[PDB]
Amino acid sequence: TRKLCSLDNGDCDQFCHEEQNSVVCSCARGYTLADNGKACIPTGPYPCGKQTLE
Amino acid sequence: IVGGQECKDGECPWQALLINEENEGFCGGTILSEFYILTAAHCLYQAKRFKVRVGDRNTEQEEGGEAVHEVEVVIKHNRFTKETYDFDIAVLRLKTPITFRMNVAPACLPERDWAESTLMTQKTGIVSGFGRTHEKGRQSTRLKMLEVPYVDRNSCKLSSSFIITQNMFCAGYDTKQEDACQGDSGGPHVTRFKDTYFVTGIVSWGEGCARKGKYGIYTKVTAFLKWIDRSMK
Ligand SMILES: CN1CCc2nc(C(=O)N[C@@H]3C[C@@H](C(=O)N(C)C)CC[C@@H]3NC(=O)c3cc4cc(Cl)ccc4[nH]3)sc2C1
Ligand SMILES: [Ca+2]
Ligand SMILES: [Ca+2]
Repeated sequence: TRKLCSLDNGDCDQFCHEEQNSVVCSCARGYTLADNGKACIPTGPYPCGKQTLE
Repeated sequence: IVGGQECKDGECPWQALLINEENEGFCGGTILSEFYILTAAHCLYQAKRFKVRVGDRNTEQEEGGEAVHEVEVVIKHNRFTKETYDFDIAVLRLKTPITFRMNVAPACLPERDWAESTLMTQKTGIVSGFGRTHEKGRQSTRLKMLEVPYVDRNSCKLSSSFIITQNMFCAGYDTKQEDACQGDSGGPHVTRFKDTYFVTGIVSWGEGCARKGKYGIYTKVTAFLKWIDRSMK
């Protein structure tokens, strides 16, 4: 039965790691973890992994 | 790329193209950062001197966003071997930093365990390049992309005439006519996760292109994440 990082990536936008019995989220270089500890916010222009829209 | 679709504006911005002395593309690469291109080791032998073009989608036209960068350092995996194409991975440091802009931007490096558990278990990845549009054909003047299923590792080993090492994985289709092809080699295989694209492979080799019972063979980027880290210092 899927728990933690196996249940929908733990609600993380990007990297999910299981510590003790809890989900810990993190983010690629160039992103900052948001205050909710789950979302990843780009710290600057042209963040990695995003198709360009301008 | 055999099949698939053109990369539309902004869609494949991490694509690099290695160009020889005749300004002709012979291999692909993935933009990792302003200074570093991921490509395949076997691509280094395809030309004595070469540069890296980024921002290009149509080789027949100068659409303004293109830029050529000279290579400063070539960092080839020391265990690369031509006979099996095992450890088929190289990083290039550029002399001048890439300026990110429309059509020019890096793919993300994932963390190993997450990538293996979560990216490489997704249904598909995406491969792209200017390579041949069918086995016997000429290279494409348009950047193409193609969704390719991950392939069960045992099927891949049974499909294959040559050894599939743990530094490789397989993707593509059993009989459907869509695959990477010659000239795409060295280019990206990325996996999307919530609208963010992570590098998961390097185009390495196939037994022809899109043959029935045959798959695309990619370098397994997650086996080399420490090594890429080191190479980028
Ligand atoms: C252990 N070996 C490693 C290298 C290799 N190349 C082989 C080959 O047939 N190559 C072609 C003829 C080869 C050739 O011209 N020879 C005279 C051997 C040149 C390259 C060709 N490569 C491709 O067509 C190619 C590259 C590629 C990449 C991916 Cl991901 C999917 C499909 C795919 N198709 S078979 C083989 C086995
Ligand atoms: Ca062009
Ligand atoms: Ca096939």
